[PDB]
Amino acid sequence: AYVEFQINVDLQARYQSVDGFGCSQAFQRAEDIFGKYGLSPKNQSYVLDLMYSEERGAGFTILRNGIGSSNSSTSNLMNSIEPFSPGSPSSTPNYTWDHYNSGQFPLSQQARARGLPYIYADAWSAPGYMKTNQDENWSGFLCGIEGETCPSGDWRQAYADYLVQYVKFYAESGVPVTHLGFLNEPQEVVSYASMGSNGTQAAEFVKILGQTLEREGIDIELTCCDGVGWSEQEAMIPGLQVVGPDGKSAEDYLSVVTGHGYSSAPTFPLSTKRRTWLTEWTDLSGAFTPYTFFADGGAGEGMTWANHIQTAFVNANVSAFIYWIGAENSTTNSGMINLINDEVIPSKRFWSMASFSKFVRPNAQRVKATSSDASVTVSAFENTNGVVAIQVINNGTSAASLTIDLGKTHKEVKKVVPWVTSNDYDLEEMSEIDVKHNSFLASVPARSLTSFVTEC
Ligand SMILES: *[C@@H]1O[C@H](CO)[C@@H](O[C@@H]2O[C@H](CO)[C@@H](O[C@@H]3O[C@H](CO[C@H]4O[C@H](CO)[C@@H](O)[C@H](O)[C@@H]4O)[C@@H](O)[C@H](O[C@H]4O[C@H](CO)[C@@H](O)[C@H](O)[C@@H]4O)[C@@H]3O)[C@H](O)[C@H]2NC(C)=O)[C@H](O)[C@H]1NC(C)=O
Ligand SMILES: *[C@@H]1O[C@H](CO)[C@@H](O[C@@H]2O[C@H](CO)[C@@H](O[C@@H]3O[C@H](CO[C@H]4O[C@H](CO)[C@@H](O)[C@H](O[C@H]5O[C@H](CO)[C@@H](O)[C@H](O)[C@@H]5O)[C@@H]4O)[C@@H](O)[C@H](O)[C@@H]3O)[C@H](O)[C@H]2NC(C)=O)[C@H](O)[C@H]1NC(C)=O
Ligand SMILES: *[C@@H]1O[C@H](CO)[C@@H](O[C@@H]2O[C@H](CO)[C@@H](O[C@@H]3O[C@H](CO)[C@@H](O)[C@H](O)[C@@H]3O)[C@H](O)[C@H]2NC(C)=O)[C@H](O)[C@H]1NC(C)=O
Ligand SMILES: CO[C@H]1[C@H](O)[C@@H](O)[C@@H](O[C@H]2[C@H](O[C@@H]3CO[C@@H](O)[C@H](O)[C@H]3O)OC[C@@H](O)[C@@H]2O)O[C@@H]1C(=O)O
Ligand SMILES: *[C@@H]1O[C@H](CO)[C@@H](O[C@@H]2O[C@H](CO)[C@@H](O)[C@H](O)[C@H]2NC(C)=O)[C@H](O)[C@H]1NC(C)=O
Ligand SMILES: *[C@@H]1O[C@H](CO)[C@@H](O[C@@H]2O[C@H](CO)[C@@H](O)[C@H](O)[C@H]2NC(C)=O)[C@H](O)[C@H]1NC(C)=O
Repeated sequence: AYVEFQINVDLQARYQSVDGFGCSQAFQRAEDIFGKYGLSPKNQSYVLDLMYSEERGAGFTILRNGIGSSNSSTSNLMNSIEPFSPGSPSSTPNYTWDHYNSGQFPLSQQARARGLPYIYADAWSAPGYMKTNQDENWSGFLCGIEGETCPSGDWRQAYADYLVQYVKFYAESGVPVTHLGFLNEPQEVVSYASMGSNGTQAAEFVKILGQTLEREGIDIELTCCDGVGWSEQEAMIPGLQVVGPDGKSAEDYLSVVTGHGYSSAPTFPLSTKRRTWLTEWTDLSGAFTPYTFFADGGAGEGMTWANHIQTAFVNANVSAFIYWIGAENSTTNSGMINLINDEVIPSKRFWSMASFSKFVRPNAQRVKATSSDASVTVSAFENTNGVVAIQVINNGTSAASLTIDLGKTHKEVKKVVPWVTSNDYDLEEMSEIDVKHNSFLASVPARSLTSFVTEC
C-alpha cells in the first residue's frame, strides 16, 4: 500500500512524565475574570470553564500565582501578607491574610472546583525591607545571602518563614499549594517586583527553605529559578548542583527546575536530574492576533504556539508548559484569551494550548513518535488511563494523508478521534476513525494542528 506520510508511535520507548499545562493570573489579572472591567457573570463562568473544565474547555491543570511583595494594591501590584517590616529579622512578624491575594485566591478555588490539581506559588521578590535596596523593585538581593549583607541584619530565615506562612494561609483556607518558588527572572532589573541571585546564591536559599519545610512538616515541591530564558536558567544549574560541606546540593531539595522562554526558547534539555517546567512565555510585542493560526509566522499566531509547545516537550524535555496570562482585559497577545469588557475572544494560542491540555493529562508519559517528512511534526503521550494522545502539526500548504502506526500495545486500539485546530477550526472534533492492527489512516488539513485521541 502507498504511504504519503508515515508516522510511527512506539509506546515501548518512553521519556519524561507530564505534570500539565496552564497559565498565570498575576498582577491583578485574576480580577479581570471576576468582572473587574465589566465581564458578565455568564462570561465569568464561561471563561473559568474554558480554562479549567476538561469537558467544556482546556482543562488546564497548573495555575501559577504570585506571592505578592507590595505594601499596597495600587496600579497592578500584588499586595503582601507581610506589608510592613517587623523591625528586625528576629522580631515577631505581623501577617495579614485577605482571602484574596489579588484575585488569585478565589480563582484558585474556582479552578480546584473544576479539578485543577497543581497550584504553583511564585514570588517575584521578597518584601522590600528584607532586601539590600530596601525595595521590592529594581532587583536587589535578599539580606544575608552570600556577598550581600545589610545593616538591618540577616533576613534569609525570615523570608523562608514568610513563604511558609503564605502557603499555610492557603492550606488553612482549603486551597493547598503544591509547588513553591521564591524567585522570578533573577537576571532581570526592572521597575516592578524583582530580586537577584546567581546559581550559587539561589542554591543557598533553596537549602534554607527546604530545611524549613522539613522542620514544619509541610509537603510541597520546591522550584528554581524561573530564569528569563532557557539558556539563562541552564547557566544557574551548576550552582544548584554543588554538593556543599553538608553533603547536599540545592538540587537535592528541588522537585522542578523552572524557566521562561523570553530570552531563549526551550529547544534543548536542561542538565538537571529533575523534571523541568516551562513556567512563563507569551508574545509581549503588543500585536493583536486573536484569530490567526497561520498567516506569516507572526509571534502571536496559533501555529507558532502549537510549535513552541510541541518543541518544548519533544526537544526540550519539559514536563509542563505554563503560558503567561490566561485571560485579561486587553487587546494584545500577552494573554491567551482577550476580554473586551463583557466579551470573550479565545485566541488560537489558547486553542493550541487546549489541544494539548485537554488530552495530555497529569502523569502522562511522552513516548517516541517519528515522522517521515519534515512538513509534518509529531509528538505523542500515553496517559495513566491508557488514552494515547498524538499531536500532529501539518505545515504543508495542502492536506496531508498520514499512515499512523501505533506499534505494539497490550490491548489493540480500535478507535481514534481527531480534534483539529487551524484558521478554520478552534478545537473541532472530527468523526472517529477505525484502527486495524494498531494502524490507521487520516488526512489532516493544510497549516493545522490535529490531536488524535485513542479510545479505551
Ligand atoms: C511553517 O512554514 C512557514 C513557511 O511557509 C514558516 O513561516 C515563516 O515563519 C517565520 C518565523 O518562523 C516568519 O518570520 C517571522 O515573521 C514575523 C512576522 O512578519 C510579518 O510581520 C512583519 C512585520 O515586521 C512583516 O515585515 C512581514 O512581512 C510579515 O508580514 C516577524 O515578526 C519575525 O521577526 C522576528 O524574528 C526575526 C528572526 O528571529 C527577528 O529578526 C525579528 O527582529 C523579529 O524578532 C520573523 O521574521 C516568516 O515570515 C514565515 N514565512 C512565511 C512565508 O510565511 C513557519 O515558520 C513554519 N512553521 C513551523 C512551525 O515550522
Ligand atoms: C459574553 O461573551 C460573548 C462572547 O464575546 C458576547 O457575545 C458577543 O458580543 C459581541 C458584542 O458585545 C458581538 O460582537 C459583534 O459581532 C458582530 C458579528 O457577529 C457575527 O459574527 C461572529 C463571528 O463568528 C459570530 O460569532 C456571531 O454569532 C453570534 O451572534 C449571532 C447574532 O445574534 C447569533 O445568531 C449566533 O448564534 C451567535 O450567537 C455573528 O454571526 C459585529 O457585526 C459587531 O460589530 C460586534 O463586533 C459578538 O457577535 C457576540 N458573540 C457571541 C458568540 O454571542 C456576549 O455579549 C457576552 N455577554 C453575555 C451576557 O453573553
Ligand atoms: C528528561 O527529563 C527527565 C526528568 O523529567 C530526566 O530524568 C532523569 O534521568 C536521570 C538519569 O540521567 C535520573 O537520575 C538517576 O536517578 C537514580 C535514582 O532515581 C540514581 O540512582 C541515578 O544515579 C541517577 O541519578 C533521574 O531520576 C530522572 N528524573 C526523573 C524525575 O525521572 C531525563 O534524564 C531527561 N532527559 C534528558 C535527555 O536530559
Ligand atoms: C497587557 O499588559 C501586559 C504587558 O504588556 C506585558 O509587558 C506584561 O507586563 C507585566 C509584566 O509581566 C512580565 C512580562 O515579562 C516576563 O519576563 C516577566 O516574568 C513578567 O513579570 O509583569 C509586571 C507587570 O507590572 C506588568 O504589567 O503583562 C501585561 C499583562 O497584564 O498581560
Ligand atoms: C512600600 O513599598 C514601596 C515600593 O517598594 C516603598 O517605596 C520605595 O522605597 C525605597 C526605599 O526608601 C525607595 O528607594 C523607592 O524609590 C520607593 N519606591 C516608590 C515607588 O516609592 C516603600 O518604602 C514601602 N513602604 C513601607 C512602609 O514599607
Ligand atoms: C478594558 O478593555 C476595553 C475594551 O478593549 C478597553 O476600552 C477600549 O480602549 C481602547 C483604547 O485602549 C479604545 O480604543 C476603545 O474605544 C475602548 N473601548 C471602550 C468600550 O471603552 C479598556 O481601556 C480596557 N481597560 C483596561 C484597564 O485594560
